[PDB]
Amino acid sequence: TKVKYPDGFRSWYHVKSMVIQPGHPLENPFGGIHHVYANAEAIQGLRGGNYPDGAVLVFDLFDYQEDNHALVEGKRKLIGVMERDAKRFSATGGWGYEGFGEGKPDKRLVTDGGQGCFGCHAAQKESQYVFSRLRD
Amino acid sequence: TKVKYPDGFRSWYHVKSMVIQPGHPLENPFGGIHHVYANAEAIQGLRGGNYPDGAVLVFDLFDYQEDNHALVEGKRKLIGVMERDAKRFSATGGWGYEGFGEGKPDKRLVTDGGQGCFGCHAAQKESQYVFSRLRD
Ligand code: HEC
Ligand code: HEC
Ligand SMILES: [Zn+2]
Ligand SMILES: [Zn+2]
Repeated sequence: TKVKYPDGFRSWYHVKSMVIQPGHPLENPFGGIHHVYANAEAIQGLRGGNYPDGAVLVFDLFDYQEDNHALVEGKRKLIGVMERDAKRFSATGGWGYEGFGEGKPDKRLVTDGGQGCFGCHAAQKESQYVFSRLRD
Repeated sequence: TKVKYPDGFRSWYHVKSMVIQPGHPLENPFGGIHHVYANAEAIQGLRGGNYPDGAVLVFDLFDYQEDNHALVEGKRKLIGVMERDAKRFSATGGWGYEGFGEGKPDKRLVTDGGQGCFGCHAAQKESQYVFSRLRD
């Protein structure tokens, strides 16, 4: 019961983006420009429906470079993945959590069954462990 | 001929993003966090093919707020649109250029037939006048 690498995630629905800069509490390890993506099943859940099993959310994290009052996307640091399965991932609230170093399928990062990821996302119990909100 | 409003662009392919902060040359009016989206026809040109008629690129521009060293997306300021049609938009190199204030269909920003946008995009004549490049 590993989380699947979310192949083709780059062509999913772009939910939102955020920049975390030096100084911010999450600078380590979430510093950079991040983009959130969702497959069709996650949109149902994001829209106010419930999350079908098979819903995947992706946090895509880039380093950035300062270029004359512009922040420009550099190298991918990692992707974080949440994969909905109420039964398979019941231990961390129905979502499996995984990280892939630099987005690579072979650089699995999570060593504790997702407990560490889950400890922070649990703050969002009432929105089903998802921080991002859909926007227009 | 008017550039058509690109309905549904938000569910298109996310090409890339960039932040333009106060002091950048493009600050006025392109300051903020922007995301580039491309329809299926535009992806063909991005991938090295010719841009077919009906290709559409969108520049989606948000204001942002700086909050404890995070940049957080606020309100949409505008979208910029490029619509491909070699015949109808030959005057501006085969792309029609339009701005929609706040992303609303009824707030057209361009008043000079697109020559102002074309004047700068012509620098990238070699790339069919598109600055953005597909990244992974
Ligand atoms: C707090 C200390 C966190 C830890 C540890 C982890 N995550 Fe997280 N995550 C956090 C915030 C504040 C957000 C919202 C970001 C935004 O732009 O709003 C997120 C987001 C995600 C997402 C996108 C879906 C969502 O919940 O908004 C995914 C797919 C995600 N996170 C996965 C993830 C994994 C796999 C983690 C451990 C390796 C992990 N997160 C840790 C806060 C925190
Ligand atoms: C230089 C002074 C510019 C003027 C005037 C206009 N644009 Fe532009 N545009 C510019 C750059 C450097 C970029 C790339 C930004 C990035 O993230 O790399 C853009 C981008 C676009 C896009 C996205 C597709 C692409 O070419 O990368 C669109 C749809 C776009 N611009 C439209 C547009 C319109 C409608 C303009 C006049 C209202 C316009 N642009 C002006 C540089 C400049
Ligand atoms: Zn900083
Ligand atoms: Zn300066």
